Amino acid sequence: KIRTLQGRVVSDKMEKSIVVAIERFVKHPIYGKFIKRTTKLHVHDENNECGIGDVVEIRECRPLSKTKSWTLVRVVEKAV
Amino acid sequence: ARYLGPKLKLSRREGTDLFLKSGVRAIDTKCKIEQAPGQHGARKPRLSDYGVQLREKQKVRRIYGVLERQFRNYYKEAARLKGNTGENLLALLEGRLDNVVYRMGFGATRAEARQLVSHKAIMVNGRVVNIASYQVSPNDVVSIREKAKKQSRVKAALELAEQREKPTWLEVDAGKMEGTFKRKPERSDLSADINEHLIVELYSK
Amino acid sequence: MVTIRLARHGAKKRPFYQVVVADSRNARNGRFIERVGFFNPIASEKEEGTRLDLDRIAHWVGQGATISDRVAALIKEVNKAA
Amino acid sequence: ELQEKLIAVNRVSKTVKGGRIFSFTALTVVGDGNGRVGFGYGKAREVPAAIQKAMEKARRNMINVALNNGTLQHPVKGVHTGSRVFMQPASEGTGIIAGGAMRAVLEVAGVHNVLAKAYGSTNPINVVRATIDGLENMNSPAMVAAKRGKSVEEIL
Amino acid sequence: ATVNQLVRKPRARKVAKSNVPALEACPQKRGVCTRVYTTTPKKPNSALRKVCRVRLTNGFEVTSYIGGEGHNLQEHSVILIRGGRVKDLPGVRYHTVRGALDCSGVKDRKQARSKYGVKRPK
Amino acid sequence: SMQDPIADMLTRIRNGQAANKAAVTMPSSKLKVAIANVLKEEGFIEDFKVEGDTKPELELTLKYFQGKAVVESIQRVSRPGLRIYKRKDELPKVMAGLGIAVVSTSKGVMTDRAARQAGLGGEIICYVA
RNA sequence: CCCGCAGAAGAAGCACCGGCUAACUCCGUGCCAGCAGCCGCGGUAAUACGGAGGGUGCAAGCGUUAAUCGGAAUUACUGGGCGUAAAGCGCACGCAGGCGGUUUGUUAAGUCAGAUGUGAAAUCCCCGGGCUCAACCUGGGAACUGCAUCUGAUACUGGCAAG
RNA sequence: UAGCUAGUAGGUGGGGUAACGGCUCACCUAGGCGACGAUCCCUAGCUGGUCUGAGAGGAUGACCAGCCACACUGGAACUGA
Ligand SMILES: [Mg+2]
Ligand SMILES: [Mg+2]
Ligand SMILES: [Mg+2]
Ligand SMILES: [Mg+2]
Ligand SMILES: [Mg+2]
Ligand SMILES: [Mg+2]
Ligand SMILES: [Mg+2]
Ligand SMILES: [Mg+2]
Ligand SMILES: [Mg+2]
Ligand SMILES: [Mg+2]
Ligand SMILES: [Mg+2]
Ligand SMILES: [Mg+2]
Ligand SMILES: [Mg+2]
Ligand SMILES: [Mg+2]
Ligand SMILES: [Mg+2]
Ligand SMILES: [Mg+2]
Ligand SMILES: [Mg+2]
Ligand SMILES: [Mg+2]
Ligand SMILES: [Mg+2]
Ligand SMILES: [Mg+2]
Ligand SMILES: [Mg+2]
Ligand SMILES: [Mg+2]
Ligand SMILES: [Mg+2]
Ligand SMILES: [Mg+2]
Ligand SMILES: [Mg+2]
Ligand SMILES: [Mg+2]
Ligand SMILES: [Mg+2]
Ligand SMILES: [Mg+2]
Ligand SMILES: [Mg+2]
Ligand SMILES: [Mg+2]
Ligand SMILES: [Mg+2]
Ligand SMILES: [Mg+2]
Repeated sequence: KIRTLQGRVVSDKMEKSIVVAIERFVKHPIYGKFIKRTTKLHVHDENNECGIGDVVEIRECRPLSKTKSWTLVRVVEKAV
Repeated sequence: ARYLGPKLKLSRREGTDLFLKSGVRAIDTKCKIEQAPGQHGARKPRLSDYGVQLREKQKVRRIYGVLERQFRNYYKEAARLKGNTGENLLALLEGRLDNVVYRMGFGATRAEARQLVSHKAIMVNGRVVNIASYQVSPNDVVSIREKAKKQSRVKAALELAEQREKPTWLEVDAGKMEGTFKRKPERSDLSADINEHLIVELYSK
Repeated sequence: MVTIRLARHGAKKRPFYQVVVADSRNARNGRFIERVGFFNPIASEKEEGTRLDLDRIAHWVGQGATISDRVAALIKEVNKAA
Repeated sequence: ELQEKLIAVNRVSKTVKGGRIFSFTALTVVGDGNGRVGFGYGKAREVPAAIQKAMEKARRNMINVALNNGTLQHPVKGVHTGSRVFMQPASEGTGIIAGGAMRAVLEVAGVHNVLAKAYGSTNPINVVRATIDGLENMNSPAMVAAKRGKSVEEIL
Repeated sequence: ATVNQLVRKPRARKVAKSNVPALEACPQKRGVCTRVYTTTPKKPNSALRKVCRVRLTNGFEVTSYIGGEGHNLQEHSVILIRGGRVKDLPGVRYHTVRGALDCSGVKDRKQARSKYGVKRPK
Repeated sequence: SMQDPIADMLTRIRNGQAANKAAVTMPSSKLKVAIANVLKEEGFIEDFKVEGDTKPELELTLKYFQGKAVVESIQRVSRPGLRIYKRKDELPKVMAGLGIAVVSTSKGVMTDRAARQAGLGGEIICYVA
């Protein structure tokens, strides 16, 4: 078991790379309402396997570029 | 740090006898105890809620001879301590060393007792204690040292105390001039004229 | 290096030393790795005054920690008393 | 044993052809110290008469209050038009922590340990009315047991 | 009011301006009397109230009341000003301190001497 | 739109008690039935009866004692605009323990006291006094 | 720190007293001089100005000024409101967003439970201990409402599938 | 203050670092950030804590301790773990 996060692929244009929103459903500090917050992450994906809209599991790793410190581990729900 | 003014003046203002005199001579003979001090004594204005609370607090402070900052500290300590706050405050005040000396009878007044304590006449557990605010604890022996044991004031004070009502919470030996502070007094043990509740409200405005 | 030394605490003329493990570079009362005892030089009779967690000290020494001269003296005293 | 105390005395005026007519209103509150409290609002041309009228009114139309060991039965809110009032039971020795009018009403009622606050308007008559209403509505565990058709032990 | 609305745009604390901004959160400040004059009070009062328009060390040109009966002030007279308005001079927000630099203590005062910079008589 | 059926049910109960209605009917749901069951157990209503197959109707029989309503107050707490969840140490005591608080836990809808006894928190549906 | 020496000897002021707010009189002035935190006071009987006597409150300090929170439910999450007091867009349509009737299955994201790790020391609080007492120092606890990971529960909310 | 960015975003390969890395360079791709506030402007050392408050909050960051930055102003490296 390794630490990993799931997220929808917000973009897949930059080659070998995808952007993966990691929406978390946090509670508001004061008002107590539960707000959908988002976390964009530049994820490395070799072979350009991922599509846009694709759900994808990712893990943290040594930084591969200026913005890219995550790698994909497995794709799920990769329908179009 | 001490009130150095007229004492029957304070008593008259309060209404009660605060025991600021030895009690050889009656307060009615020493002053117009009924009438309040000053030009406008022969008048009793209707007292506000704040006023009554303040008067009670003043009475207690005068009785023991504690200035306000010290009194406030006492109140805070009492509040912090578990149980009833007014009761705790009364207990602390009683616990004071000058007060215990007075109760035992090594002084006609608390002013006299305080003087003795300051001047190093009083030993607590065979150790000369000098502070009047010193909290005496249960099972504490408190004694006149020999140099003050020859004092005619001390022996006179003892006689007066014998006349007075003896406290249940102390045990005192007149020949030895030593008393054991067995326990801190309970509210039923202290005087009923004191309305500690007013004081609690005042310091919890 | 890591050392075991006294840190001065208390009031003026009434020192109370906390025995602490700390990187020697750090200031006397500053950053420290572990607090492994205390020492009270004005402590009266019928008071403990000294207390060194000897096991921890042994562990740190094993790791390679130097010991202040005063702390060493304290250790000796503790051993004799016990 | 019917302890009574006057909260507020207020001078009010009427205007007539001649000039102004002054009169006094007295808001008093009586209570037996075991649960019963009642307030009264008297009006007369002079203060003592007004107070007497108020006292008579208060002495009549009292209301019973479920007190648990000299304290409230549960935290209760109360409103009366501007005066919205909150009052909460507190540990023995807390004393009455309550405003003016509120303190009076509670004390005569017989509550020895309460934490109160008056929100909204603090107009004595309305605030007293609010407090009495709140105290009246406050039910006890025997009452809740009766309502729900259980024993008091099942509810606790 | 709606929780969503609050989340969107939370509640603004009511930023209270100071009523003595020339002090600039200082308890007092020094200045030089640009001009010393008397002025008329507001509609429930009649007087000739003594006041001095003063340039402060920090640039501000304020107006300052001069309390006490009589004063030894004139142009180019270095004074200390403190907080406090004359409710009845409109726009006067500061008092001079009697018993400071150029300002003298009040003459022949026996009461509130501390308020008017007067030393204790024998 | 109807956006809160539990709230609607609570409101119906309140209005029925106000208006001295003997019974109150509403579209049945499983959550509603569970809440109703809890209410019956605690004794704030006399009975409930689900009736129908295609679109079933819950019929609650309301409870009166001395001419006045048994359910003195009944407020929704968690609601779609603002969900409320509490932990076992944070579970509320309604009317200082006299009234009950309906809590949806992992082990089904139960009163606050029951939930506390079990040792788990959940969605605080409503207070009832 | 202790012992001795002499002698009440060397040691009390500051503010206030119309209401809020504990404490009142006389004289002087006469909308002047002045006061004032608010409301107000003073135009010839001023408990409000100034002096005196008397009193009240603090006391080696006492007032004033500045500053923050409180009271202030006066930005209202707890905890406000919008017919006439300030406040419903002139009316609609509609994207983002917020919310979502009813049943079953599934997931376990929110939620809940347990554990583990961490949450420096000081500080705060509790029971003790040491300075003659206190302040102050100090032993041990409690707390640090948090965050992370793992293992569960699945009623509710979310996702997915069929109705 | 609604658009900002060309080493800019990503890739391949060299170089460089004690170390990963547009850190740097050549080429390729045309990306990347942004109404969950980018960019721009004003203010500010951060925290344990401190004051206040029943709490939730509000204000604050002297002293003591942890972290950071600076050393007349602006750049630069050398020595060295
Ligand atoms: Mg002092
Ligand atoms: Mg403004
Ligand atoms: Mg006037
Ligand atoms: Mg008065
Ligand atoms: Mg004055
Ligand atoms: Mg005259
Ligand atoms: Mg006169
Ligand atoms: Mg006045
Ligand atoms: Mg006067
Ligand atoms: Mg507020
Ligand atoms: Mg309003
Ligand atoms: Mg309008
Ligand atoms: Mg309209
Ligand atoms: Mg639904
Ligand atoms: Mg949706
Ligand atoms: Mg989960
Ligand atoms: Mg700590
Ligand atoms: Mg001790
Ligand atoms: Mg589900
Ligand atoms: Mg579902
Ligand atoms: Mg490279
Ligand atoms: Mg290379
Ligand atoms: Mg700066
Ligand atoms: Mg800085
Ligand atoms: Mg508050
Ligand atoms: Mg500094
Ligand atoms: Mg540097
Ligand atoms: Mg330098
Ligand atoms: Mg310089
Ligand atoms: Mg340089
Ligand atoms: Mg070297
Ligand atoms: Mg080198």
